[PDB]
Amino acid sequence: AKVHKHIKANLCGKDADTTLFLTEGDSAIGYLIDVRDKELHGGYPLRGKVLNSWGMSYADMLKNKELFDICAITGLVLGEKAFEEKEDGEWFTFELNGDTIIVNENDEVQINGKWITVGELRKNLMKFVKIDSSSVDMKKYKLQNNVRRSIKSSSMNYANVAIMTDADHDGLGSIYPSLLGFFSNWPELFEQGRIRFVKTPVIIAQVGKKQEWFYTVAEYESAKDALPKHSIRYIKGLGSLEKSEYREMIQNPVYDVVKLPENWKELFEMLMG
Amino acid sequence: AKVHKHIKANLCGKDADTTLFLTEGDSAIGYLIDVRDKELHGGYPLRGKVLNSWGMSYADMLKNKELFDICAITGLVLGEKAFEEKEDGEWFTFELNGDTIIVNENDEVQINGKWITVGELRKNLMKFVKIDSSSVDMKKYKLQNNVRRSIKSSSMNYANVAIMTDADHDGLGSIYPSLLGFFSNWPELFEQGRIRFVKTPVIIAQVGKKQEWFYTVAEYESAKDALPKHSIRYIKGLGSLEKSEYREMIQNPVYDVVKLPENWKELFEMLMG
Amino acid sequence: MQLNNRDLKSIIDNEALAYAMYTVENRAIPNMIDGFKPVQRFVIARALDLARGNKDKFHKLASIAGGVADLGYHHGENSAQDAGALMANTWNNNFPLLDGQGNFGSRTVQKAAASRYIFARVSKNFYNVYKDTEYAPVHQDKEHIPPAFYLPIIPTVLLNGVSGIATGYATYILPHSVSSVKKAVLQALQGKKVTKPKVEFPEFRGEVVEIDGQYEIRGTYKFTSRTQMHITEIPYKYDRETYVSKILDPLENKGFITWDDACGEHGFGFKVKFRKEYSLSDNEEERHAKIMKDFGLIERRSQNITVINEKGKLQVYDNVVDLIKDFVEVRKTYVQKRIDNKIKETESAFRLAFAKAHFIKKVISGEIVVQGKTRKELTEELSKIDMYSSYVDKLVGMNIFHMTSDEAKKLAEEAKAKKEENEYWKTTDVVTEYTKDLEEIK
Amino acid sequence: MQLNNRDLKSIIDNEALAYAMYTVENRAIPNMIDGFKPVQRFVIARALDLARGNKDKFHKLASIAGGVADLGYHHGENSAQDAGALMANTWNNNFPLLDGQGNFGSRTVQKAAASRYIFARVSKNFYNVYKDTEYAPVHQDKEHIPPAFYLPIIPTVLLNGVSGIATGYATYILPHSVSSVKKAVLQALQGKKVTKPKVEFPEFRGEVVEIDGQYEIRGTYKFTSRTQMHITEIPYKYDRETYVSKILDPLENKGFITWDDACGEHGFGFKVKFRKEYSLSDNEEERHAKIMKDFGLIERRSQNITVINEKGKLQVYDNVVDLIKDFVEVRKTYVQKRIDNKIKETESAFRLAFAKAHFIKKVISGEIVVQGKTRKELTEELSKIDMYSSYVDKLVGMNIFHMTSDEAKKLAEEAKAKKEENEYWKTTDVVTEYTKDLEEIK
Repeated sequence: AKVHKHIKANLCGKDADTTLFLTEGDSAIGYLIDVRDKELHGGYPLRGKVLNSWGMSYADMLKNKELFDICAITGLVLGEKAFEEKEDGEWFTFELNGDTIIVNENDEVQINGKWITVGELRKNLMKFVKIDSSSVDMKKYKLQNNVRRSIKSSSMNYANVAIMTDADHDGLGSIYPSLLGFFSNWPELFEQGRIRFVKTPVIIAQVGKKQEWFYTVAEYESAKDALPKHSIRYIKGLGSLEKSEYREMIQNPVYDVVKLPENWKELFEMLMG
Repeated sequence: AKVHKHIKANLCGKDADTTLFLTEGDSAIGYLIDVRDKELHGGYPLRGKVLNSWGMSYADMLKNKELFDICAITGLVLGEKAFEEKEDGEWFTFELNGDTIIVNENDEVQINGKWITVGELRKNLMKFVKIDSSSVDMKKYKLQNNVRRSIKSSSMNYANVAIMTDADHDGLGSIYPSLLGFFSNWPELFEQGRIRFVKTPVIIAQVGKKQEWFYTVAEYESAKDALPKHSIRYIKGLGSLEKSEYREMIQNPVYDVVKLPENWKELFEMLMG
Repeated sequence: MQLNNRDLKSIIDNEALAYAMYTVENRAIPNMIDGFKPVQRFVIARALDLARGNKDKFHKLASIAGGVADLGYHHGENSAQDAGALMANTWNNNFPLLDGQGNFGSRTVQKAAASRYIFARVSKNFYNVYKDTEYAPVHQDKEHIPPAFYLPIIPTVLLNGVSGIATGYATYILPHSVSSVKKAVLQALQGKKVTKPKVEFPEFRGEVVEIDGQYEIRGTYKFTSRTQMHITEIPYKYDRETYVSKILDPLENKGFITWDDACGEHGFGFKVKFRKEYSLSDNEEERHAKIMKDFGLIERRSQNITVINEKGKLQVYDNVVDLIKDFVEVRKTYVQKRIDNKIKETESAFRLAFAKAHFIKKVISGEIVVQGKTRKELTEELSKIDMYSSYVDKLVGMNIFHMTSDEAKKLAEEAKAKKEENEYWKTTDVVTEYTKDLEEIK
Repeated sequence: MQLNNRDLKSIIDNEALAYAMYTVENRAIPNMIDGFKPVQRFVIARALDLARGNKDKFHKLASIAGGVADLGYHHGENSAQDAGALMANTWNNNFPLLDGQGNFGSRTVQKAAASRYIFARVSKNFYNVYKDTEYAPVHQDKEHIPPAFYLPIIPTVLLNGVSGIATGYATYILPHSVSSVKKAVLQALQGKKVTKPKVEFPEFRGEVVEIDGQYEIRGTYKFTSRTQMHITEIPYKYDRETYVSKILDPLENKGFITWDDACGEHGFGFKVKFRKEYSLSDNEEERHAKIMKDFGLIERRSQNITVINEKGKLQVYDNVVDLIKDFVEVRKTYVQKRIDNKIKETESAFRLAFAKAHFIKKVISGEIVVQGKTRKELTEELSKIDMYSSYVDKLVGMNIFHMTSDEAKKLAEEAKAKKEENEYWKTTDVVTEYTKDLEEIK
């Protein structure tokens, strides 16, 4: 049904990519509404701590309001795969930005932030090296963020989810792992490179007219000496970025694309389990 | 039964005067233990807000822990007259410190902080004037705090009740009138002079070695001019007096001996009722 | 020991007049002179306290709200946090006295971020308008370090717009534009006919019209197609969530339109698609009326101007022009206090600077010989002169580079400049000094 | 649009190891050097910069606890309030580092008054012991204003007694007398055999002994008659409520005694009456043992000395003598640091003071003419001289009265005294200056 706090993208469920944001606090969406693309930048505020989802049944998942609202907004149904993989029988390799990439003929490749079909790319006259399926590095193929694994059809309307939280202790022992545990009900979502995390800088410089963004304190220490008359601003939370800084962090973002390894089924027991 | 928080004067229930103090909070009664006379200075700490006793049914008066503990420590049974006045048919009048005092042959008169029987005072060869019973001013007689009204026998083990509460809003809209509302169940106490209040100073000067006490701001403003090199310590609570000041305040107390006018049936309903 | 006779009547009397005194310090009605509610005055005083060192430094909102209790506030730091959050932003305030960095909300979403993330500072608006703070009336309560009220040049209560509810009393004031308020105040200063100030809500692109003494706030709409309309603005008190849930969602469930979100950086906006169920008459005026009725682009607000005067007594006003006429009369006295104290300060500074300059004129040529003496001997030897005696301690405790020729001319010119400033202050009145200071507001 | 491949292992290793860092930054274990838990260090830093202006001024404990969030404390204002209330009293501390005014509890009742009523300030003990606060290590976290640990002259951790519970660790240190600790540190500085400092509980009138490495705290009692006893003291861990409830109330319920309260200003006190049902042995030693068993005047406490050394690492000491030795070795380095920077400061002060003396002499005698010149020309003509190289701003920034003969002689004597101080600092080692500073503590 219709969700109240569901500032929504225009191309929701129209076979085009979206970037539905999952931001803590109803205040942080105040920026998103004014900075959205108005085409693919849906959002849904969520305030609090989502309950531990690794000890309770699927049936009573919908009892929680926020979790059910996320399910309805993103369109996934619990217990079923979020996509339908299309079968393939070809494999190719190529070099991009000095890095070897293993791809399939029915896969999707992102170049400068735009996903292009492999069939279209092969028509652009760029060197593709065909290899046997038995020689395909499965781990390297699954660890590539510029390759999408042959989506055929999808009942899922918001193509990507861009989790975005605070950086202080209200971000560490916080929503971020609980939302990840909830999304873990769908292994295919992560390997597809869909569930993501936006990196809010921790320290922002104020040199000249522009600024410099430091996603870690260690990076700030390492590049401090090359900073002319820099001013220091600790971003210990989402509600500490001005509108312009949020606009830059949204339209030109850095994604912590979370991938789940074969050991995921243990780390969720050791943490929050 | 025994009460844990019942710092108890030695002369409790031994036909001698006591001054049971009802000091708010178990903290501010820490001085009382080190400041008591160890004979007649009992105490009982109270933390919180006593439930309104006006219109409040007797069933849960004892179910309420604090109110039942108060009747336990003071030795009173609700619904029964606390006192027992002895009959008399003689009246006297005399001057004390330049003020005319109306007394009965069976009354008690307090001189220099000690209560002396009228019969014993008559043997001291000081002037007594006998007047008719119809000529006695009842209103003035009931308003005399140096006179006790014909005590025969007392069921209480503590003679007096001195209330000790904070001076700021933590006592204004708090225990201060609620305790009087509870004590009104035995109206004889107020007209006898039993219920009192220890006037906590609000502003203290620090001139020279000794110190000046200002019970309300008006006296402080009036006598500020005559204060050579004076300092201010806003006593907005009982836990702001050092040990020595609390010792002086307990050993040499000043009592606002409350009394019931004929309208006391009404002011307990106009507020807190 | 002393026994009094306080009785019970005085017990309940003092139980009141203290709770009443407790509420009086916490009346939600804004003070007329400065427009600050009691909580807002403490937040502003704390922000000024934190800003003595660096005026442009941004301090945490939690830090700002945690220091009001020491200043005299009694109602916790939550109220100060909320007041600062509502003060710092620009969508809620035509003239915001706190400059904020962080998420202080917008018209679409009016909720600010957590107070520990968002920083706040006193804006250049405050320093351009809030003058003569050192001259403000000292509070009757000595525990109140913030003054009785601040001294803004123009009636900020009409600048930002105030709403409040008290025990048996209510206030509601519409935010009047800054320039119109400045013009009205200037007309009051010159004694001319005072215009009724124009109400202009902040971050509002719609229409405001006054009818029968009530201000009708109207949104703006344009028809994109026969069944599609593009709302460009909505009444002020709607934010996106409540607007949608109270108008768009119930009637969408009722099934006459299929609206969509079009809110952007340019305030509000909603593109609507009309269904066949909804009925649109061909008359332009009737269609306009029904649109502004069902879709709620019209709203009526009534001012109930209750303010607290310079005497601390609660007052009610029929119209804003009387409020301005009283405000200028009250502020004229404080500008006069500034005038007088400035006369005294300028006179003392002129005498001190003249004596300091004359020290150089005596020293350089042949008169005063500091070259070998006893310090107390020198002080006594120069204190016999009447013009030297008054400021001898400052006059002698003076630096070495002052005997150079350039500093000699500098001190002489500074003394002459102080004299011109003195005769300027002596030849000025309230009208000129208030009109001149009523020209930096922008 | 940069995409990383951080996987789930890294995000789960950063979601953890940040909670670990958060709990490390505030741990109940006390530092070895200054003996402060993090909350106590923040409270001390707050009371210090609150006492920067007026040293003797008491501050409301609410302000002291509320100011810690600016400093860097994360666990709110309740923990700071409790730490300050526990640190300001004299019944709990042998060496109180905060002076108190208000109700800070006592041995009889250990609850202090509400934090909005009680005031606290840094005592003369802190300023007497905690020296070289400037030279304390700067914290790794730039957010934390207070230094990593303060620098006491004597190991304050051994004085007041510190207890705590940590995740996987537990500390407990008994209170040592200031005299014994000072003597032990003086022995350790000179390299002698350090005598084990005697534990002396503050405001404690009883007896303390060591049995098989366990400390037994003996209370004292006296028999006034055959069947009545006067308890004069009880072990440290009891207050009136807990002692009565856990000893006399169940024993009254059993019917053995009928106790009476006599505790007053002189600490504890209880008059006890013995009933016929209770049996008392005729033998003095057996009866004494029975009393000390049932009436609970015997308590045994053991020391678990786990403290953070100067490297931020946990270290467990078998006995306090090793703690004293390690602390002396660490503090010797900071005394050497103080020697070095003090040498630097007195050298600079000597050069600058010699420059002032020469300036005054040249000005008064015949050499430097400031009587008509330009400031830049004067600076360049007195700066070409090698001696007045980098002090021209201070050298010309002298005052008028310096030219007189008396202040000329005063500055010459000051320069000579600065030379003497420089020579003394250059010709001393750590032992002498640590010994000299280990003589003002009382």
